[PDB]
Amino acid sequence: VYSYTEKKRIRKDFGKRPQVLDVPYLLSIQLDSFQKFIEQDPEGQYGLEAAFRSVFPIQSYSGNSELQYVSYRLGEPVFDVQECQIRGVTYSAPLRVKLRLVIYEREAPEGTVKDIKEQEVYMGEIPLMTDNGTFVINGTERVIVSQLHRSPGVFFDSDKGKTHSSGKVLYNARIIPYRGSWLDFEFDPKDNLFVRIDRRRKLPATIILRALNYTTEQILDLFFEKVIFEIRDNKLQMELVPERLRGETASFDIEANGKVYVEKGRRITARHIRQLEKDDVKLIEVPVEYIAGKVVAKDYIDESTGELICAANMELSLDLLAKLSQSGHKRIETLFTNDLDHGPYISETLRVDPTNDRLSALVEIYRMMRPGEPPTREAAESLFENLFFSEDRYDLSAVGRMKFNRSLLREEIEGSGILSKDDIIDVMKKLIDIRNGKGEVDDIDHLGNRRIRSVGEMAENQFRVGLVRVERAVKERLSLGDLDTLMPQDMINAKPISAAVKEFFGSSQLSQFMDQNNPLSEITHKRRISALGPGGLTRERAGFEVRDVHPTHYGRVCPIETPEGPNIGLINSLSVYAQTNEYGFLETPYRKVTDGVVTDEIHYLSAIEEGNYVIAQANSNLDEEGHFVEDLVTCRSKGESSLFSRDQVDYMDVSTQQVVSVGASLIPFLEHDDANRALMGANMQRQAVPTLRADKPLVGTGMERAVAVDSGVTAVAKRGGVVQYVDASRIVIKVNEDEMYPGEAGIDIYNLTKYTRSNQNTCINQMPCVSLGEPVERGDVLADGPSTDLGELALGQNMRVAFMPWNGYNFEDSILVSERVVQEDRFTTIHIQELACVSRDTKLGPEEITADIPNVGEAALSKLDESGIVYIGAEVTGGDILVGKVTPKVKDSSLRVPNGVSGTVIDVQVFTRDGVEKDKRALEIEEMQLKQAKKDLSEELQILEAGLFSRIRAVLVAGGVEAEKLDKLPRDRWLELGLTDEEKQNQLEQLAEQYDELKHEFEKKLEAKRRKITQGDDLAPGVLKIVKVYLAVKRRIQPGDKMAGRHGNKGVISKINPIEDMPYDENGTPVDIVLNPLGVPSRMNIGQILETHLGMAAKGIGDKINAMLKQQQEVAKLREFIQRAYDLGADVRQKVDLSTFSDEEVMRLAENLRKGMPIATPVFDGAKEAEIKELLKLGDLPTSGQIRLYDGRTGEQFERPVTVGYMYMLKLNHLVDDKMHARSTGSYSLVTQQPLGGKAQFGGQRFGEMEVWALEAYGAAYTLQEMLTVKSDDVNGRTKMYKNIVDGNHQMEPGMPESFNVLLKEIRSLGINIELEDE
Amino acid sequence: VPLDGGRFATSDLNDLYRRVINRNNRLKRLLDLAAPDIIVRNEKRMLQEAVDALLDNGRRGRAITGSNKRPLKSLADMIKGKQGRFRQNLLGKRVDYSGRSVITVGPYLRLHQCGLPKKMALELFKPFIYGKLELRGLATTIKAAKKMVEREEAVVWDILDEVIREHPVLLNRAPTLHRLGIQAFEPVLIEGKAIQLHPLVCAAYNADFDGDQMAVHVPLTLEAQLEARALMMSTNNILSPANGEPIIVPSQDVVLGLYYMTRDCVNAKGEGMVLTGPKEAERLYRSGLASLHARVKVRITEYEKDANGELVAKTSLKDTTVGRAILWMIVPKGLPYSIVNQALGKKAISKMLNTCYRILGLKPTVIFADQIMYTGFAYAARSGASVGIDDMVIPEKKHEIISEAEAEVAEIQEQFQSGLVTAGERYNKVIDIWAAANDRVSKAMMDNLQTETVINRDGQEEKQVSFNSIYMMADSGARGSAAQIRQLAGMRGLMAKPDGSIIETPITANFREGLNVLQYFISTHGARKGLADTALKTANSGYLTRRLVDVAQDLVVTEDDCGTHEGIMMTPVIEGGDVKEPLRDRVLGRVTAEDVLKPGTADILVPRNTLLHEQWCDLLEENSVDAVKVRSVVSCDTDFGVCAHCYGRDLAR
DNA sequence: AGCAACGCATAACCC
DNA sequence: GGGTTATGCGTTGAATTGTCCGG
RNA sequence: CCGGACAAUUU
Ligand SMILES: [Mg+2]
Ligand SMILES: [Zn+2]
Repeated sequence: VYSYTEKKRIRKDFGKRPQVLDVPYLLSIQLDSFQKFIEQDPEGQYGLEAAFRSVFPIQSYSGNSELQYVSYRLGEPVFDVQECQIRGVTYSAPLRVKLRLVIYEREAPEGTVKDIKEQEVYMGEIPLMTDNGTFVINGTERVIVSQLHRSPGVFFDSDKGKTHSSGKVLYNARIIPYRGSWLDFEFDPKDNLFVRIDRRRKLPATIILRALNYTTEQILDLFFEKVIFEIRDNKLQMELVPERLRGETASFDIEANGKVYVEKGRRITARHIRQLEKDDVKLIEVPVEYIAGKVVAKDYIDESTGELICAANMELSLDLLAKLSQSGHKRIETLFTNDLDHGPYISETLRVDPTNDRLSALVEIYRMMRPGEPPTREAAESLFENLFFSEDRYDLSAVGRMKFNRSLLREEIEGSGILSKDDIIDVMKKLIDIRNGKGEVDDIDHLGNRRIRSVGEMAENQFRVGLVRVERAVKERLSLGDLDTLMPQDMINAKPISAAVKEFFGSSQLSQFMDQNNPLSEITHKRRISALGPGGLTRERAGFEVRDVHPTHYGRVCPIETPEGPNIGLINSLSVYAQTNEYGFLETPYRKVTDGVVTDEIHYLSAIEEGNYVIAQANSNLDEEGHFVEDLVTCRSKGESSLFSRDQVDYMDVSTQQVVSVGASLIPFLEHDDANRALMGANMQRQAVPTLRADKPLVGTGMERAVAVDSGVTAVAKRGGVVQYVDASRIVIKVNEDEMYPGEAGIDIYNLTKYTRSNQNTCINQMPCVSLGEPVERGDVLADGPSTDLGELALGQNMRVAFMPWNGYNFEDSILVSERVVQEDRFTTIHIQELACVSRDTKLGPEEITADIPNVGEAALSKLDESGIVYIGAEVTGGDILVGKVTPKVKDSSLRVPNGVSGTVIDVQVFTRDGVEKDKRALEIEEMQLKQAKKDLSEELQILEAGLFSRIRAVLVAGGVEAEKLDKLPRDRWLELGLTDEEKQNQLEQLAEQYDELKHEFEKKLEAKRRKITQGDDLAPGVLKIVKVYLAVKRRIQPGDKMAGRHGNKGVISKINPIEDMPYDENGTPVDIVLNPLGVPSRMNIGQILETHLGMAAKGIGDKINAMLKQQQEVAKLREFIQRAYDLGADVRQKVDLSTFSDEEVMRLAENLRKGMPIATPVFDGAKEAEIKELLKLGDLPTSGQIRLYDGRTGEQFERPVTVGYMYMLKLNHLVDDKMHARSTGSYSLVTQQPLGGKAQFGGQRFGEMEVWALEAYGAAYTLQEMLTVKSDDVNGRTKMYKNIVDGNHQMEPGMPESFNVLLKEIRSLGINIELEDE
Repeated sequence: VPLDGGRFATSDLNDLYRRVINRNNRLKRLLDLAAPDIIVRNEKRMLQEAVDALLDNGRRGRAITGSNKRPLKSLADMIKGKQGRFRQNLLGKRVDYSGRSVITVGPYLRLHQCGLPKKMALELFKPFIYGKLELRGLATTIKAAKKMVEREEAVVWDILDEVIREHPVLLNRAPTLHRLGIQAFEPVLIEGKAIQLHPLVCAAYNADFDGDQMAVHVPLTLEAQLEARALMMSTNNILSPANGEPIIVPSQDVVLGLYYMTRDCVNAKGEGMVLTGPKEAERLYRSGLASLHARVKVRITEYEKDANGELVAKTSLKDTTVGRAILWMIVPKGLPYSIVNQALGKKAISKMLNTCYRILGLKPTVIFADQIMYTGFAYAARSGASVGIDDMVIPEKKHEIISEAEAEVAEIQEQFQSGLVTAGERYNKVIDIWAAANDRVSKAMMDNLQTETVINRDGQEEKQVSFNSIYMMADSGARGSAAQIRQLAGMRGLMAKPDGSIIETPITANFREGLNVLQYFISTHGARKGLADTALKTANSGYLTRRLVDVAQDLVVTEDDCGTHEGIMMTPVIEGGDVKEPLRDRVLGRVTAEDVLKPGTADILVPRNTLLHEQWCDLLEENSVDAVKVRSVVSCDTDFGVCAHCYGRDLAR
C-alpha cells in the first residue's frame, strides 16, 4: 500500500535487501545542537543554566553584597527571516535574565538588611537558528561547521622517529584538561622522569611530588615497593619476591631451609618461580655488592649515639653496613630496582633533584614560572594550589572525567571535575607500568579517543569565556560599591560577552560561507566536518595518519565527498544514519541480532564499544525472517576485517547506504567506479548548477525524494487535507475533518518564493506541482525548488550518449555536443549578478541622484527616468549606466555594468537612512511598497475571513438548520440563529473572538509595517542610501564551457555539430552527446556503460508507452503493460497492484510516463546485467544495446557496431566567459610599478619565476628583458615604446627596475649602506 | 590607503614609526627636569623595545601585536620569506598584453599555428590595430581609432587579419616545469572565447581539457620576434633537450587510427587479387569493392639516398594490404617499405618518425607528422571504436579459481587454528596464493582478450588476433597498460594499508560483477593515501627544483677549447642485472680529450678535437670499444665558464 | 599558549 | 683541563586564479 | 590594503 500523490510518477526499484530503518532528518545535528544551546532545562546539565549555576555564585571582597540568579527567558525577534535578509540586520532575539542581589550587615555571618531583585535585565542579543539550519549575520547565510578535536583527558604517545639516533622507544603521557594548563610526563634516555607546565622547559617530577605535601619516605613507600632488611649476627637476610625478580636476573646464591636452590650463573625460570612461591622464604643470603647497589628509602639514625647513618635515596657501602651491624636495628625499608619490571626512575629523579623540602620546591616553581621576582612562600603555595586544585582557572567536563576514569580503569564515571593527588599518582603509576613493558598506549587517529563538537557546545564555551572574563570587572565593581543604593543593571556588564559572541558568529575559521547554489551542496555543507578550527591541527603541520582514514571510519565519516587541493583528508563529512552521542562521540545504528533471528530492534554502539563486538556485513544473503542462508560471512572486530562463523556473530549493519554519505549517494552504480573517480564525481555533483527544466533522472538512487523533503528548498504541507486553489504565488489547503482541532484548526497558506539570487550568482525558483481539487496527506510535497521535480532532486538532464571517435574533436577526454540541444533550449541556465551602489555624504554635500547631469546623451537618458535609475525589465548590455550618481566638484560617478554580462534588471531596492529628504522617485517607490503590502495584507485578511465564515457556517449546519434564516437575512447577521448553547455554541463564540483578534492583529500589523517602511534602516556611519540591483543574464551553451557526468568523467565542448553531420540510426534519430572511448581505460568508470544501457531501456519503455497512448488504445492493454513493466525482475521489494486503481489514475500515470521511465538503483544493490537484459528484451531494443549507425557525412555502415544510449549528465559552475580574461594596457599598482591582477579589476597576468627560468633555459635574452623591464618596470620605457608603436616605429629601450629601486631605498632606510659607484 | 569613509587605514610601518617617535619625544621631554634613574632606565628600555619592534619583530622575545591576533610585520620579515621583494617583484612580476581562457582542440590546423578567440585577438592587438589604421588613413586621430575599434564595422576585421598573418604569439602555462613550456604559434581568428591549440603539443605540455587556463604573451620588438621564429617555434624545438627522443609524439587517437589501418586480417572483402598502385587501392577502398585491410599484392615505387645526396628510384612488388598502401602514399621521399609491414604500434611509429627525421631532415619531417595526424584523425572518424559490455569478456574459470583460493585460505586458517603454523607464515601463504591467483586471472583474461574472436578463410576456421575494442586499445599503446586492463577486467589483487603493510583479505570480485561495501572501503583508503600525499610530493618537487636552479645557474660557455687532456673515464654502468645505459647513448655526442685509438694494435680511430655523432657511434660499436676517455664539464679548466669542447653535442639539436 | 627535519650554539664527560 | 655532546633557537616548506568578506 | 574562508589546477 502506498500514498495517493505518489501515483503521479512511481519509480521502478530493484534490489534484494529489504530495508528496515528509514532515513531521519538530515538537519538533526544542527537542530539538536541549537536546542542543546538554548533550552530552559533546570539543574544546569551542560547549557546556559549550567554555565550560570557554575560561574554566578561569586562573593565580594568588602562590598558585603552577593548577586544570585534564578532563571532566564527570551523575547520575540524584532525582524523575521525574509525581510531580515532583505534588509541586512542580524536575525537575533533579545535575551533577558532575571537576577537578584542581596546585601548583608557587618558583624553578622549572613544577616541581610535589604535585597534588590532585578526583573529581566539585558546581557546580550543571541541569534536564533531557523528550521533550515542556517544563520543570519549581515543579511547573508552562513552555516557553522562542526569541529573534530582532541578529547579532554589523558593520553599516552610514543613520539617514535626522533629518538636522538638511538633506537630506544619512548612512552610519554599527555594530561589535557578542558580549559587550563597542560601536564606532560616526558622521559629521557637515561631512565628519568620529568614534568613540565604549559610546555616551557624540562623539570623533574620528584620536586612536584614533594611539593604536593609529601616527604621522601612517603613518596617512595607509595610508588616503589619496600625491601625490609634485618640485622642478626650473620647472614643478613633480604625479603625478595618472584614477581620482583621476574625482570632482572639474580646472579647471587639463593638458598632456603638449608637447601641451595639457585647458584651462581643459573637463570631463574618458571620452575624456579613456582618453587619460590611454594617455599615463601623471604630470608635468604645476599652478597655485599647487592646491598651497596640497593637504595635505602627512609632515613636511619644510630641505635645508641643517634647519629644519622644513611641519608634518603643513596647507595649503601661497607661503612654503612658496619654501622648497621654495630647498631641494634631490625627493620630497614629500601626500594626495588629492575630493568623489565620496575625501574628506579623516581630514584634517579630524586637524586638529580637538588631540593629536599616543600618550601624550596615551591620557591623553584615560582622562580621558573616568573623569574626576577622574590619567591614568597605564601605566594608560591597559593600558586601551586591554584593550578591543579582550583574551580575557575582549571576545570574539566563530564566527558573529560569519564575518559580519564576509563583510561585509568576506575569504577565511577562521575565525581569531581579537577585534578587530584590520587589521580596524579594513578596516572604516574600507569605511565611507569607502560614504560616497564606492560600495558599498551593509545593512538590519536582513533575515533574512540577523539571527540566531535557542535554549534551549541562551541557557543556555550564562548559564552562562558566571555562571562568569566567579565566576572572580574563585575566583582571589582561589586567590592567598590555603595551602601545598599546601587542598581543591578548599572553594576552588570555585557560588552565583552556581546563582542565575543559577535566575533565568533561573524569572523571564525569554522563559521564559513554557505553555497546554496544546489540543494545537494546545502545538505552536504550542513553535515560537513572540518578539523581546522582552533583546538585542532593546521594545514601545513600535518602528516599522514591524520590524512588517511582510520579503519574505524565505518558508517560515521564519509571518505568520498571530500575536497581536493591544499587540504586533503582533513575536511570530511557525515553519514546518513550517523548520530551524535550524548558525550560527544560519533554514533551509528546497528540491528540487534539474536542467536539466529535478526530482530528489527536497533541498538546504538559507540566507537569504544564497536571494537569489542563483532558486526556482520550489510550486503549479505539472508531469508525473509532474517536468517543467514550461508555459514561463512565477512565480519570485523577492531577496524581490520576478516571472516568469522555464524554462531560467533553479534550484530549486523542496518543498511548498505550508511557507509556512504548523502551527496555521494546520488551516484548510480558506485560499486562500478573507482574510489578517486567516485570522489571527484561526488565533488562535481556538489558544485553544480540548476538547468532551465528540471528533467527527472532515469537512473536515480532512490533517496532523491527524501533529500528533497528534508531540504528547505520546497514547500511541504504541514497538515494534509484538500487542495482548493492552486496558483504560482500562494497555495491554500483545506484540511479534512480528521485533523480538526477545537482551537485554531484553520486553512493552510504556503507562500512561494519567485526568481531570487542564491550565494553563487544562481537563480532559485519554486514551481507548484498540485492540481485543483485533489486531496493530500500530511507531509506532502507541494512545490519544486531548484533542480527539483515532483519532490525528486533532479540536478542535471538526460541526453543521448554514444561512444566513437569523431574527427579528433574528442581528443583525450573532450565532449561533443549536437546543435539540437542548443536548438531546443534545455541547458540555458539563469545567473543573477549582485551589483552594489553606494551614495555617501562627502565634502561639498552628498551625491545627489538626479537626471540633471551635464555632458550626457539623449540615447543614454532614454533608458533612464527623471531620477537616474533604469526601469524594471530593461535588457542592458556591457557598457550601460544603471544607477546615475554624480559627485559635486560636478563629476559623474555612476555605477557601470561590467563588460561581458548582458543581463536584465528585474528589481531595484532603495534603502534610505532616516533623516534624509526623499525625492519624488523615492516617494513613488515607497508608495509602491506600501501599496503592495496593503494589497497582500488585504487579500490575506480576505482569505482568512472567508475561512472563518466557512467554519462558522459549517458549525451552524450541524444541528438545528434553518434555510430561511440563512438565505433571507444578510450574511453579516449570523450570530442569533437556532442553535443549542453547547460545544457548537462554544466553537461559534471562539471563532467570533478569533475573527476579532485577527482583525485587531491586522490593524496592528498594518500600522507596524507602515512605521517600518516610513522609518529608516541601520547603515554605516557615513553612507546615506544604498541600492541593491539584481541582474538577469541568460546564459546559453557556448564553446568553452564544462560538461561532466555522475561518474567523474570530465568534458569540454570543442565545437558544435549539426543534425545533418551527427550520425543517425536506421530510424533517423541522430545522437546529441558523443564522448571518447579512450577516457574509459584512464578514469575507471565501468558504470558508465551500465547507465547507458539502463537509459536505453528506460527511454524505450517510455517511448513505447507514449506511442501506445498516442495511437489511442484501451485501458486494459496499458494496464497489462504497466503491470508487466513494474513486476518484471527476480525478487524486488516494489510490489504494486494495478487492480486497485481507477481508469483516470492509469491515464494520468501513462501521460506522466510518456516521456521516460524513472528507474531506481540503490547504491550497493541496484539493477544487474540480467535485469538490464530482460528489460531490453521486453522493449524493442537489442540485447547487446550496440546498434549500427549511419555516418552523417557520407552515409555507410560502420565496420563494427558502436555503443549508443542515454546518459544523465549535468553542467558545472565553470563558464568560458567567466573563466576568460584579457588585457593589453591598463592601470598599475601604487607600491610597486606593476600592473594589477584579476578579472573584476582591469588587471593582467604575472610572469613568474618558473617561466622566467624556462626563458633562461631557452636561448632568449631580449624577450625576457622586454618582459621584465619594458612592459611593467620602466614607466618611461613603456610610454616611449607605446608612443613608437602608435606612431609607426619599432624600437625598444631598456630601463631601471622600479622593484630594484624600491629594494635599494628600503635597504637604505634600514641599517645597511648600499650605493651605486661609477668607473 | 583610505577605507570606506573619511577614515584612513593605518599601516604597520606607520604605526611602528609613530610609536618610536612618541617614545623619543617622551624621553626627550623627560630628560629636561632631571628625572630619576629608575624612570630614565625604564624609558630607555621602552625605547629599545620600540626600536626593536621597528627594525625586526619576532626575533627577540615575543612579537608585538598591532591588531587583534595577527603578528605585525617588519622590514626584515617583509624582505625575507616567500612574500619578499626578491620573489614577489624582482624576479616574478606582472606583465601586460596578455590573456587567459579555456582551451579546446580544433583538429584542423598545421603545427606553427594555433587557435585564439577573435575578440581576444582584437583586444590584445589594439596598439597594432591603431598603428595600421593610422598608417592607412581611415582614422582621424586616437579618438577616431578608439571609436572604430569599439564599433567594429568592416575594416577592423581585415586589419586584424593582416596583423595576424605575420605576428606570432607566445602562449604560456602557469605551472611550467621543463624548458619546452613557452612555444610560438600563429593565431587564427576563430569565433568563440576559447583557445584551439594543436593536439600534438598537448602530450608535450602534459596538458588536458578539463577547464585548464592557459596564458598568452605577444612579443613586440623585432629582435625578440626573430628570436622566437628561430628558437621558440614548434617546427624548431622538435628534439627534446633531455634525451634523443623528439617531442612530436603521435597521440592516442592518431596511433589508434594507424593501428586500425595497418591491422591485417586473414580474410576480408576482396582477398586474393592484385592491383597496380596505392592510388587504385584507395579508390577501391572508397568505392567499397575491396576491404580496408585485405592482403593484396600492390606494386610500390620508392627512393633511396645511397648516393652522395642523389636519390635512386626503383619499382618492385610487395605483398601488403590496402590501408598500408594508403598510409604509404603520404610518405615523403626516401624511406624503406619494411617499416609499414608490422602492426605499427606506439614504439613502432615513434621509431619510424625518428628514422625519417634523422634520414631526411626537418621541414618534410614536420609536414609528414602533420599529415599523419590528419590521416589518423580522418580514419578514426571513418571507423570509430566502441567499448561494449559484451566486448568485455569475463573468464569462465575465474569462479573455479577463486573457489580454490577460498578453499586454500580456509585450509590455512583451520591449520593455524588447530595449532600447527604461526600467524606470520599463515599471512605469507595467504598473500602469496592470492598474488598467484590474481596473476593467473590476469593472464587468462589477457589470452581471452587477445584471441577471443575468430573468422573464416573461405572454407574453414582460422585463429588470429582478436578484433576486440579493449584489446586494440591496449595493444596500440593509446591508453591503458597491462595492469590497467587487469584492473578494468579481472581481479585487482591485493592493495596496501595505510601503515605500510597490506591487507590479508584481498578483493574477491572485479568491477564488472560486484564488489561489497568492505572492499569498496578498502579501495577507498588505498586510493586516498596517494590522493593525499601527491600534493606534498608536488610541493617537495617544486622546492627541490627551485633550489637546484638557484644553486646551478652561473655557467656560460665563453670559449671553444681549453686545451686540456682530462675527463671522466667512461665505463658501462651495470647494476646487478644487465647493461642499463648503452655506450652509444652514454657517449652520444661528446668530444674526447686525447686521441681515442681503436682497441686493436695501435690503431687511431677518432681524433682529439672532433664531434662524435651517429656514424662515429656505429664505428665504435663495430670496433667494440670497452671504455672511451672523453672530456667532462667538471674536468674542463676554463676561467669563468666552460669551453664548448668539454661538452660535445648540444641537446635538442 | 601543539611541525618536521637538521644544524649551530653553551656547558658537562673521563680519560 | 681542554673540548665533546645534549639543549636551545635560527631558517624554509612549488606554481597562477577565478570567488566569498572582513578591519 | 593585509589576512581569513571556500574553490579550480598540480588528476
Ligand atoms: Mg585540465
Ligand atoms: Zn674545456
